[PDB]
Amino acid sequence: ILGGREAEAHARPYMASVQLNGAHLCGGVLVAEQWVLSAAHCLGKVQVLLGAHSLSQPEPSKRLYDVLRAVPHPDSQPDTIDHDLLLLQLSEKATLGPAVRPLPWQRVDRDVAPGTLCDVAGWGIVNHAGRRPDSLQHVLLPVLDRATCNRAITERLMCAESNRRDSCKGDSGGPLVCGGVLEGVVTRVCGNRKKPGIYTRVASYAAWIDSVLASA
Ligand SMILES: NCc1cccc(Nc2n[nH]c3ncnc(Nc4cccc(O)c4)c23)c1
Repeated sequence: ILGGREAEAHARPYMASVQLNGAHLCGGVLVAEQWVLSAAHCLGKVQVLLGAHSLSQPEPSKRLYDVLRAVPHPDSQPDTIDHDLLLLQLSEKATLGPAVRPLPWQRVDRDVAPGTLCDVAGWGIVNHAGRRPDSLQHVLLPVLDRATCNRAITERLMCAESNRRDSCKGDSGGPLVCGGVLEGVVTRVCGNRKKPGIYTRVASYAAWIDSVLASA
């Protein structure tokens, strides 16, 4: 996250670090006891760290989970920006507590009103030099209407302003949360107002997400 602040420890209990060979790779969001939503482009040994604030310091809620299954969206492809969702099934149901709690997601397929303030969090890089934070960062960003944002922004995507405050490398797959509801997933440039952050609209994929979770 560029232009943000250290988050209050465990105030976003849905927040997940998707890890590759023991290191933070991507953000993710806990959406059921056994399921984490992230970005297909993120995907070697894949695990998910729940209940974390700091990557390095002991916390009673920190737990690392193995991934039984990785389910990219059928239409996802390495070339395109479209359909960039990934569902990760954990090795077991996560232990829920004050610091680990699924986030409900939007299933009514309608845009977030432009100008709405949404919260984006992650352990992605905090400056253009690639400095990686130890602790979770966040920032509030206003939604940008699709017309202004537009060529490439389809009805399955949405934009948020990137004027100094922005998501960046390592924040991919993390949640865009508007009024306590998951609305987007972070999917490029950072901190440049001319290139808004692009986010996948979870409501466009409601049927696919239900269908995968319903295979329990
Ligand atoms: N702001 C939208 C957004 C969302 C998610 C990820 C991203 N960026 C990136 N995703 N992957 C990346 N691999 C390498 N570099 C990247 N950006 C970068 C790195 C150093 C300096 C700088 O100004 C920008 C990114 C950007």
